Amino acid sequence: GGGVTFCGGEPLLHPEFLIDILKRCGQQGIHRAVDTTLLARKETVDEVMRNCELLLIDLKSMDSTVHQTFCDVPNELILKNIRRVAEADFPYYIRIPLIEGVNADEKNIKLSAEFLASLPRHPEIINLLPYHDKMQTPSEEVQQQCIQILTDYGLKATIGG
Amino acid sequence: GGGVTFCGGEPLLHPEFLIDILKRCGQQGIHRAVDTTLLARKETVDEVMRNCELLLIDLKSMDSTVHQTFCDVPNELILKNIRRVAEADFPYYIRIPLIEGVNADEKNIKLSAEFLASLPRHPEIINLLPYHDKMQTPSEEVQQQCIQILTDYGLKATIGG
Repeated sequence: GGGVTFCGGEPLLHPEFLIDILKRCGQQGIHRAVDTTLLARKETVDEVMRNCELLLIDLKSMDSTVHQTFCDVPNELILKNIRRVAEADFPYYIRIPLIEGVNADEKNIKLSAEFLASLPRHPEIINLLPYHDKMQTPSEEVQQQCIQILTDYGLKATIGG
Repeated sequence: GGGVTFCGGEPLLHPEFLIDILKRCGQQGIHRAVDTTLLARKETVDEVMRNCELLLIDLKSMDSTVHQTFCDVPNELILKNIRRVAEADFPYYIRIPLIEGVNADEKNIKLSAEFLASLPRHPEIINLLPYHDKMQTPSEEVQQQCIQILTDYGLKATIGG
């Protein structure tokens, strides 16, 4: 059936507007997914959850320095938000844009798995999105190794959206 | 920055509502993308284009029988809509969920390329989305062969979203 998705940072800079549109979509029976990666305020995350079906959060790196370099923001808030959604027992997806040279190392993926596995509710799915365009596309071998790691920690993972 | 995306068939069953939400998002400066794959009426496609930044259309198969089997609809309208957007000189993306056993054959991809290449405006990008879950994930070799075909016809293509 599809639905509506809000992605990225910009929608979150219009939080009252976002909630209004989400409410309108709910009335029309349209499925709603919202990227809350960069949402600063916990009351807003709570209100978004009251007005959608699914949260989407990017987990680009467990290394805050890598995260700051590529996202212009540290990861402390991202991790807090993932924990908050998990503790709310609310459905969420985790997306990991997978970039050889940035975040496809065994260490990062294991730290990611350990964080997620420890949460009281796991993600519905973890989407590994191989980079296509150092920053290189991870090999098929690396991609599958990442899937295996996540699977080994009891998490559900796939390549692609 | 991200933005809002409407995907799938359901939003298109509420066309007046869709246009209203698109208008509201435009006022707030939010980028808008709309999946118009299944839009029946040309006046609605035109109105959607007046109220968004980008169209998204799925091209699952050039074989209408394959399309009917997997989508419960023939592809005649899908092809008409792609032509209409192209003739309107409006930005669009084409998505091809790429499934070994359904649509990753050289014939289908070549027919797809020939159709798209012939249009007065090409897609901004063609996203090949390999199936993960006969219906099998296409091999790395097949994926790259599909990219090469599209590239050979002068089209811009990539693996993943």
